[PDB]
Amino acid sequence: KPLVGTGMERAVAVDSGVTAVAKRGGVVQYVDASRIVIKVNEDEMYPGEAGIDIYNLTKYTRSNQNTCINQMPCVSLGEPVERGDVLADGPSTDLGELAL
Amino acid sequence: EIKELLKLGDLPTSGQIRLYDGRTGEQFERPVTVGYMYMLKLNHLVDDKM
Amino acid sequence: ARVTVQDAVEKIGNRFDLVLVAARRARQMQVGGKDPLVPEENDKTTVIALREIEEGLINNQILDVRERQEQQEQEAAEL
Amino acid sequence: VTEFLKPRLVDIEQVSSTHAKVTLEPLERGFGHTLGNALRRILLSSMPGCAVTEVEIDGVLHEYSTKEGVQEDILEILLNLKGLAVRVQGKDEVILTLNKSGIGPVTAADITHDGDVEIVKPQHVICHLTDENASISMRIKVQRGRGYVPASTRIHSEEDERPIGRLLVDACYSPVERIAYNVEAARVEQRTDLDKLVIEMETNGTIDPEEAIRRAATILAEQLEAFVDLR
Amino acid sequence: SVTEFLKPRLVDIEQVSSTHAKVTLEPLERGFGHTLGNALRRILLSSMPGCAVTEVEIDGVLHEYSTKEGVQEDILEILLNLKGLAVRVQGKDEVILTLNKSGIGPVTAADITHDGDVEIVKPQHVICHLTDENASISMRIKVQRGRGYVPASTRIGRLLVDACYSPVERIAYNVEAARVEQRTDLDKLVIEMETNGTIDPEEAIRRAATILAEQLEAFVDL
Amino acid sequence: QDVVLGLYYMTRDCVNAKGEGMVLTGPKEAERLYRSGLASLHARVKVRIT
Amino acid sequence: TPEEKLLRAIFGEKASDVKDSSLRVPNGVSGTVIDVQVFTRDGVEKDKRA
Amino acid sequence: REEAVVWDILDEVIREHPVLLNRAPTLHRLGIQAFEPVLIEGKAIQLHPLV
Repeated sequence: KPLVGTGMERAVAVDSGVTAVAKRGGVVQYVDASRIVIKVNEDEMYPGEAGIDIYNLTKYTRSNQNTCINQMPCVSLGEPVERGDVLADGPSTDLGELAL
Repeated sequence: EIKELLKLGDLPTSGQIRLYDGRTGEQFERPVTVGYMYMLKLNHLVDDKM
Repeated sequence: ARVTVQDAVEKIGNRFDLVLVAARRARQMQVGGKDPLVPEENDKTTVIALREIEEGLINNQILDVRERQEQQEQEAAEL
Repeated sequence: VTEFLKPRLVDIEQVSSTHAKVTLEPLERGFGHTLGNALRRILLSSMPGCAVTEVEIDGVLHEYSTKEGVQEDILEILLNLKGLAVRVQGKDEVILTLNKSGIGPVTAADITHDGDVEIVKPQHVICHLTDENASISMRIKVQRGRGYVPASTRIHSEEDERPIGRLLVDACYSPVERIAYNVEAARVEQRTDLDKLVIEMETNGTIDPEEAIRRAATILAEQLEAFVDLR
Repeated sequence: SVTEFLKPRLVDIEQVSSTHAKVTLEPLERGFGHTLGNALRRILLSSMPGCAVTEVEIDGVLHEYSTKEGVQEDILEILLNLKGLAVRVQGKDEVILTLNKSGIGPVTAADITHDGDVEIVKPQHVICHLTDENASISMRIKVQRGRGYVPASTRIGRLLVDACYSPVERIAYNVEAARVEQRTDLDKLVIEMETNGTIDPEEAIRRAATILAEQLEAFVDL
Repeated sequence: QDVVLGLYYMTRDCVNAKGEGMVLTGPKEAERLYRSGLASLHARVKVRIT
Repeated sequence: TPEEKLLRAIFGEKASDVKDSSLRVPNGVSGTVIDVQVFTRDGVEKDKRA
Repeated sequence: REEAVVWDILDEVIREHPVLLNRAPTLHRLGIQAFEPVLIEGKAIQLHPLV
């Protein structure tokens, strides 16, 4: 992360699709270098639904520039997440902040 | 505000400290601006150019 | 070695003529069987030729009389 | 005038496991900085230490991959093992083994106990297992050396590396993290122009401070023989 | 192994003068050019012992900005000429040379009254010039043993001279690249040294290295 | 750039710089005094120059 | 060529009916193979790797 | 194979052999100058500051 930023870093990192952002809030049920499994809160569940969000992370693929696109989970196991929280960092993001 | 935050971290509010030469051990004769800048590695790598 | 070529330009008064004389002498040393007139201190034939030119041992007139001497000598040395 | 007072190692103030303060006393005028910078430049570049140089994780072929049940990529595990601080007694190469199952952090305290190997920070996290049926098993090759040897220097030096799946780690062997030195005035009986030299020394915990001062002074004295003789 | 270091194999001493040499050590382990060069430069500059003119007392002179009749230079340049006077004292730590001269011509170091314990390195060293055949220059030159350079501003009839105790007149070092057969980042240390003539430059380098290696004797694992 | 700044800083004079007003036997003495820390680079001084 | 024809008459080495057209790592590039994809046409038989 | 002897051969073939260094745009003739090469270990050409 930048020690001196401007505050647009979170906006840039989230509004690009490089991160995995929580669609619904919940609890991290299973985190792993290649996937995050969120048990959605009962408040955000639709009726007739498992209530489980699965985020499959992009691992070591090449960009148009032959750089590496790799997603790493920010969350730990059992950690509560809210909607819109960054769950995995993309290339050049650090905890959801753009880190160039 | 930068100088107030330098003061809070017990640093000179001038931003400039006394540096020593690694090769001779003697002071550079003036205080030097030392700090932290955010550096970026651009995609103009010399492996691709040579 | 050779850093500055200025001392050879004074002898052969041109920089353009110097290149020609020095390349003639350097080719004599490189592909001809000619040995340097100066101690070859791990130099290439271009630098040896320049060091001979800067000592007055080689110029266009010296190269000319040397080739005429060799030519008349070897055209005369057969029956 | 022609005879100098020679320093002696007076005091070692071990502030921490990884931070020490060595005092050299008494020093003549000007020798505090001479010895200080020579010893700093040698302590900072020339000290020997053990570094992880190779890892074989059981199921992995390259570091750009993920193990199932482990929260970190293999590349991040190798970066965590690069900073593993080991002191090996009586060898110049050892192979440690780490087997660990179940949910929790895999730390350096989980490396199996070798007799001639000491882990100085056992709380050093290597990875996290996030699955109860997950398990990790690796063979970590610790090696003694000097300086910084990247793996790029070490790939095609033959090394009989037929196994795909043996991952090379860049080896930073120097145990010394930071050297500072300060030349204070000494309190000797008669004289007032005598100095003392305090060397503040941050290490990774895997070298004794007095041993490192002895070693740096030995390196100086062996480099000075070419000038003492000067033929 | 990890305790064995690259020690120099090519020691090239180029003697530019009787008192000016260029020593070259190659190869050194990377970074040891600056370590060894700066340690030796610093000892040669500040800690080398020797003898030097510390003060002189001239008859008609009471302070440095006075003048003497018959001598060409002022007393400032007489003190400057005595500052560069090289001297070797064998048995004592303090001697007082006496210089009496009258007439016309240079008052060289050969005119200094010969003491047994004292040796003048350069007897053709000009101290002053007498100009009118009636003036006499007579002075008492205090030669004292010390180490390094000790200026007179730190030490304040007699006129203090900056005491150039150490025999080194110039010490410079230069670290360039050296390569050994698939090792390419090594050092090569070139030491350009000039002494004042009391000792030759290679002996002064050996003496500085001996001073440092004797400082280190309490920590070296013999 | 760097060369003219170093040569300018070297050839400038301070008023009360350390070692002001001494008399030097030559440029080698000036270098000895600067390197041993006894005179400042800007000390206005009197040097015997040939 | 007649000279290499004699060369192969002396040492009896047959000439290759195929030329090496392999895919090589570009020079200066040193990496790790992390993925291999084989796309085979319909009617072509997949090798053991595919 | 880059045997150890081809580096000695290379150090003696470049010895007195200049190379021309050119920066575009070559606005005047000092945009091409000849230099004696010193073999370095990087991938970048080391230019003298004064030129």
